[PDB]
This record gives sequence, structure tokens and C-alpha cells, in this order.
Amino acid sequence: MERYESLFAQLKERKEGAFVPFVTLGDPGIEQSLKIIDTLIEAGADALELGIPFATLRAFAAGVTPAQCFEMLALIRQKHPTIPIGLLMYANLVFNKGIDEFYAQCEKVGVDSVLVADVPVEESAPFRQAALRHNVAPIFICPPNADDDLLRQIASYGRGYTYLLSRAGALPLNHLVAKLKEYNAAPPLQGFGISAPDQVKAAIDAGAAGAISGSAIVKIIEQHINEPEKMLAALKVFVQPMKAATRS
Repeated sequence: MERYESLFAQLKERKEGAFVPFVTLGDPGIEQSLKIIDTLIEAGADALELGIPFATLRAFAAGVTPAQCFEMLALIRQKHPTIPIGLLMYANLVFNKGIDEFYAQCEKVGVDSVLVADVPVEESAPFRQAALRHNVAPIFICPPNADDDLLRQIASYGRGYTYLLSRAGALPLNHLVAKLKEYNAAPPLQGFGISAPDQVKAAIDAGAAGAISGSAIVKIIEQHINEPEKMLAALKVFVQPMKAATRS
């Protein structure tokens, strides 16, 4: 079963767009991160975009280990079987534990897609192969100044959805979505600098299938770091308008 494809079909039937929040796995802590994610979903998130972070002092080797992240991912999958889960990270972590072993670990956990930020589409063969091999969808970024060549590649390689970078990352988003559709690329989601409901709305009118937001959610997390109860309430208040802006 392909989550994204299934999700997108349900949205298109309701003339609705997708709101995809982003949050780093483990912020502020494992316990909290899981509760902020439940809330994000409870508030209206159609899919999750999860960031994976990566002997002396207990403040140097801090952070959440890769193992803990996949453990969280598994728990999230268990409680929310249908929601598309895509990861965002750098090649580093994938190399550390082997490419095929990392994508296998994702297939085991249930992530639907992976986006390796620091890897050109030109040298992504080993990543695509390992992803396709484990039913994971390889995701590629599409810059607003991409030439026809790159568009044909990302369209033929990617699955699930394609990441449409904002001009603020250059042609109008309206023009890009058309080329992607012509080449039969996966649905596009805009993702840079969208922190307002009016910005989400514009993305969808321009033809995008959905929008992704990160910073706006992070700020709320750190502005209530020592107020968990109030933090979750502030997240809901922020997501409602964003998701609402995706409706017709």
C-alpha cells in the first residue's frame, strides 16, 4: 500500500490540499516529541515530515541516537497506520550504518519516504536502488530555477511526492507545477518559508498539492519549552488555520 498515493486521492476527491508540518524527531525530548506529533495529527496534519538529527561531557554526545529515532518512528506508525511519514536528513546517517541497511530499517519501521538533502539527483543511484528495494519512496528536491533536464530526471526517479522548493530557496510556482504534471511527476509539495495560512493557500491555488511548514512550529516549541501542556495547546491553535487554508 502506498500511503501518499492513497492520501492524495482522498484529498483530490475533497478538493482539499495537504498540510504537512515538519518537526525534528526528539525535540525537546523523546516523550514530548511524540506528544507534539500526536497533537499535530490531531490538529489536522495530513502527513508528517520528520527530521533526523545526527566519553567526555554529557552535553557533547547529547541528542537522540539513530536507534531511538527509529523506535519513535515505529511507535508513531503503530498509532497512526495510515498517515504518510517522510523523513528529512543528510547522507551522513545513511552512510554510517550502510545504505541498504538504513533503507531496510526504514521499511521495518514503516516510513513511506526519505529525502536526502545533501545528495544531487545525478549521484543518487545507490539511494534510489536501496529505497525502491525496500518499498521506500526516494524524494528529490525541485528548485524553482530548474531546467527541463532536471525536471525530467526528478520526475522519472521520485515517488510519493516531489519537493518543490520556494523561490526563496527562478520561475513562478504556477509554471513548475505544470511541467511536473506534464512529465507525470509525483504530486508536488512546497516547503520553504511557509509559516502563514495565507501562504499555504497561495501554494494550493498555484496548483501545488500541499504545503510544508517547519520554523513556525519550532518557534512555538522553544517558546514553551518549559510548559508542555501549554506547548501542545499552542501547536493546535497554529495548525488549525494552516490546515483550514488548504480546504475549498
